[PDB]
Amino acid sequence: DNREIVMKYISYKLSQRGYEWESEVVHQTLRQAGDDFSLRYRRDFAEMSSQLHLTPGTAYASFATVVEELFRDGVNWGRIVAFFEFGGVMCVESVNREMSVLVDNIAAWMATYLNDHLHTWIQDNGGWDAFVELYG
Amino acid sequence: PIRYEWDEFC
Ligand SMILES: *CC(=O)NCCNC(=O)c1ccc(C2=N[C@H](*)CS2)cc1
Repeated sequence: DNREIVMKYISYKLSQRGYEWESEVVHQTLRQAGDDFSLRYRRDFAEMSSQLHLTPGTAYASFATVVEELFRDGVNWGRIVAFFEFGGVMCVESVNREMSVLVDNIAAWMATYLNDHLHTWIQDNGGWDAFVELYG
Repeated sequence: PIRYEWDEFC
């Protein structure tokens, strides 16, 4: 369930900051890869979040702009982890700026993006099991 | 196309 992978990822990024908001191996491997990615690929994430200026009125377009750029010329697992971590970081930034109502909005946008643009690639490339073997 | 450092492992 794509909603549940989104909700568990976001819940985790927010709990790491002190904010409260087997399939278990997938969630666990995704948490570890995103934590790893946020340290190792600091430069790529800083470029992604550089032109954000997060407000409720611009958030949808900021998310759509970054995710369209990320996947424009293809899908791989690296970009999928980066998608979860960029969504996570937008949620953390939303709470930090007293825009916590964006968290549910971002979760919706991430679930729709997975269902409509990433589901086919995941299913054609060995599913979440291939992710766990490769990154786990 | 390699545009991000995470693309290199793929
Ligand atoms: C890390 C990863 O995704 N490994 C699985 C094998 N690689 C691919 O499935 C894959 C490689 C390269 C590409 C693209 N090249 C141009 C931009 S995306 C997609 C998938």
